[PDB]
Amino acid sequence: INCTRPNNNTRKSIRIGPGQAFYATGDIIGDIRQAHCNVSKATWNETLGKVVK
Amino acid sequence: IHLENVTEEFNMWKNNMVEQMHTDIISLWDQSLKPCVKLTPLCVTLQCTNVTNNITDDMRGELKNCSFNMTTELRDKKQKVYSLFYRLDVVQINSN
Amino acid sequence: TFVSVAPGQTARITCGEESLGSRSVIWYQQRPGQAPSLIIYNNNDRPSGIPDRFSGSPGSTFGTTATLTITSVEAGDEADYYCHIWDSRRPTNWVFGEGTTLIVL
Amino acid sequence: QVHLQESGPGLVKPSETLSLTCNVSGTLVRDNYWSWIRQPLGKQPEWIGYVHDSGDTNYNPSLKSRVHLSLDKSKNLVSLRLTGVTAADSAIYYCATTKHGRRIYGVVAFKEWFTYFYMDVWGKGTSVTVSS
Amino acid sequence: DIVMTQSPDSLAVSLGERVTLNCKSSQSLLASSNNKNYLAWYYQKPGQAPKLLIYWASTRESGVPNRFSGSGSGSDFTLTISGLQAEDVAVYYCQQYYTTPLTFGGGTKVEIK
Ligand SMILES: *[C@@H]1O[C@H](CO)[C@@H](O[C@@H]2O[C@H](CO)[C@@H](O[C@@H]3O[C@H](CO[C@H]4O[C@H](CO[C@H]5O[C@H](CO)[C@@H](O)[C@H](O)[C@@H]5O)[C@@H](O)[C@H](O[C@H]5O[C@H](CO)[C@@H](O)[C@H](O)[C@@H]5O)[C@@H]4O)[C@@H](O)[C@H](O[C@H]4O[C@H](CO)[C@@H](O)[C@H](O)[C@@H]4O[C@H]4O[C@H](CO)[C@@H](O)[C@H](O)[C@@H]4O[C@H]4O[C@H](CO)[C@@H](O)[C@H](O)[C@@H]4O)[C@@H]3O)[C@H](O)[C@H]2NC(C)=O)[C@H](O)[C@H]1NC(C)=O
Ligand SMILES: *[C@@H]1O[C@H](CO)[C@@H](O[C@@H]2O[C@H](CO)[C@@H](O[C@@H]3O[C@H](CO)[C@@H](O)[C@H](O[C@H]4O[C@H](CO)[C@@H](O)[C@H](O)[C@@H]4O)[C@@H]3O)[C@H](O)[C@H]2NC(C)=O)[C@H](O)[C@H]1NC(C)=O
Ligand SMILES: *[C@@H]1O[C@H](CO)[C@@H](O[C@@H]2O[C@H](CO)[C@@H](O)[C@H](O)[C@H]2NC(C)=O)[C@H](O)[C@H]1NC(C)=O
Ligand SMILES: *[C@@H]1O[C@H](CO)[C@@H](O[C@@H]2O[C@H](CO)[C@@H](O)[C@H](O)[C@H]2NC(C)=O)[C@H](O)[C@H]1NC(C)=O
Ligand SMILES: *[C@@H]1O[C@H](CO)[C@@H](O[C@@H]2O[C@H](CO)[C@@H](O)[C@H](O)[C@H]2NC(C)=O)[C@H](O)[C@H]1NC(C)=O
Ligand SMILES: *[C@@H]1O[C@H](CO)[C@@H](O[C@@H]2O[C@H](CO)[C@@H](O)[C@H](O)[C@H]2NC(C)=O)[C@H](O)[C@H]1NC(C)=O
Repeated sequence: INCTRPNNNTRKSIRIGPGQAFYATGDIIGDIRQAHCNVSKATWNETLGKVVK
Repeated sequence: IHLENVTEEFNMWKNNMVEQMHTDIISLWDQSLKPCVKLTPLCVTLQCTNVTNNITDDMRGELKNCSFNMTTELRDKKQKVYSLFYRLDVVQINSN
Repeated sequence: TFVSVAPGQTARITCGEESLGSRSVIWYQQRPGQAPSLIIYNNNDRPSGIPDRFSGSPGSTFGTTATLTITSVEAGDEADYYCHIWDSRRPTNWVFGEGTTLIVL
Repeated sequence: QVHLQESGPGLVKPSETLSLTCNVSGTLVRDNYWSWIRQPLGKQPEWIGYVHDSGDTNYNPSLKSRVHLSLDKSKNLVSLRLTGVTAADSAIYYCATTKHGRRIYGVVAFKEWFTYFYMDVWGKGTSVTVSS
Repeated sequence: DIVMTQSPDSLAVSLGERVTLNCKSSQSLLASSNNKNYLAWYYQKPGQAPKLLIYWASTRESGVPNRFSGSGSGSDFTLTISGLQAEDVAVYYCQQYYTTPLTFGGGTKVEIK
């Protein structure tokens, strides 16, 4: 299985207090795409046949 | 090492040491958080607008661009800073 | 907006906002007194009828400006260029990009 | 060989529905998409809108209420109708055949693609010169 | 069980110069009680019954001259030759005798190039 977030993010530091840092999201560099995963169709059908067997 | 001519009955369901591993991984998950930072000053009113994007009215943006007052390192001055959050992490409190 | 080089030289013509997502820039040119003519319809493609060396920008690049690289210019190419970008993040631009003219020596 | 042929009044009176028709040259009105594009004097053009049969009726968000693009398939012409001519409407107007495409940057099943539109041919012109 | 994996499959060299061979184990064979380690390096000729070369993972057998050296402890082991002979160019083996089942190595067939 392959899994990805293709969005290129920018970590931005925000100073809360003395020695206190909050790491927020800055810019979305590029396209706004949806995170997803891939499995192989054929081997998943194969393993489902095995588990039904 | 292998043991010859021996037979023991096992049971993974009434087994111990899955209880021990569950308790130890929970407690060890907790113990790596005591040096970390509490978000006490971040529970604050978030003025959230949509992310800069071609908005489709049928679908929804899964990111909100939220600006808020943040306390600075000085206890006198506060600043205005923005961030990006997901829909699943913010809720609207009841125009503006 | 003008680009003044000798006829037969290199020229670039930038037009519009810096890129945000995956663009699809479309370039036109305006002859005076006539309706326009397309020159570029994809990021770096060209149709039949217009010759080469209208080298567009790669519109799959983030945080850049849509150029129009024209090497070996001539007086027959003299028109008013127009970018018309299709940014994936920004919405549909119904007006074209501003008139980026060309004069030749 | 494909060109175009506009037709309109030329001398334009305000507070009046405006009309334009676009003749064809070889290419019939049924097949391809259509578009109207206006341009003032010394300005960048303003694409009025693309129209076609079967629901392809997407217009400019500048107007949205006072323009009507359609065809004339009995005569093999294209029709534009306008409402409320003002001083900004003094511009030369163009018909065009447009075409489309796809620009893909992610998973196609996640609707991560958009359609561009390009006008490869262009019209000849009709001047909407407002005068009262 | 315990997997004994020899790292090369063959080694065709010239005669006279030294070589070296390795056997990795899937399990640390170093007996903590005896502080001594469990490899049998064997030598099988073509069509012959094998013989021991190295016992206790380091010590040569009687009848074997000084030109062999079993070396290394822990999990990865090395048989280093100092001078190749014509009597030596056949298959070597590594064996764990730490547990049942007694598993051998793959067998590195050393011949003359
Ligand atoms: C999990 O699984 C899912 C699916 O199961 C995966 O999801 C997939 O994810 C990938 C990447 O994340 C997506 O890829 C994009 O695909 C589009 C569409 O590709 C097709 O269309 C292209 C253009 O079509 C034209 O040509 C074809 C001929 O093939 C013709 O039939 C058609 O009518 C039209 O005329 C084709 O080029 C492309 O073919 C390419 O790939 C083939 C693969 O084997 C190969 O055989 C071909 O020879 C060719 O190499 C395919 O048919 C792509 O267009 C897109 O690529 C652009 O966008 C990215 C991001 O913006 C950019 O980085 C790329 O560089 C590229 O941008 C160039 O091309 C644009 C085309 O207009 C151009 O506008 C740009 O300016 C830029 O142009 C520059 O380079 C080109 C040459 O590349 C040059 O000509 C220019 O001058 C300029 O220099 C992406 O690759 C999939 O869509 C998506 N979904 C599916 C169903 O696959 C997911 O990734 C998996 N996840 C994991 C973790 O595994
Ligand atoms: C930015 O996002 C906007 C979304 O707001 C997006 O606009 C959409 O563009 C497409 C074409 O570019 C418009 O047309 C659609 O195209 C498909 C393909 O032919 C048609 O099948 C659609 O018809 C259906 O929907 C109609 C109603 O819209 C129905 O009348 C019809 O019977 C079909 O059910 C449709 O015509 C699409 O309408 C707009 N969206 C809106 C809301 O107007 C734009 O392309 C994006 N731009 C960029 C650069 O990303
Ligand atoms: C999951 O990702 C791996 C890469 O980590 C893919 O394996 C590659 O597949 C391509 C062919 O599609 C080969 O050319 C590469 O050599 C492979 N690389 C590796 C490291 O194996 C795999 O195909 C992906 N599977 C799915 C279902 O997307
Ligand atoms: C999130 O919103 C902030 C505003 O709170 C945006 O920041 C401004 O962006 C404009 C457009 O370029 C600039 O002119 C301003 O100077 C920016 N202000 C600050 C304080 O940075 C920001 O661009 C938005 N980001 C996203 C991803 O939507
Ligand atoms: C900004 O986000 C708001 C939501 O807080 C959008 O308002 C509604 O969004 C849904 C789906 O995005 C649409 O179906 C509704 O029609 C929207 N409401 C209205 C009154 O239009 C809003 O559209 C987003 N965009 C802008 C530009 O404000
Ligand atoms: C950040 O703090 C400022 C100042 O405390 C807030 O701005 C005030 O907002 C209220 C409500 O709209 C107004 O009545 C005040 O006049 C504003 N004061 C100033 C100085 O502008 C602001 O709402 C806070 N949050 C953000 C996101 O900026």
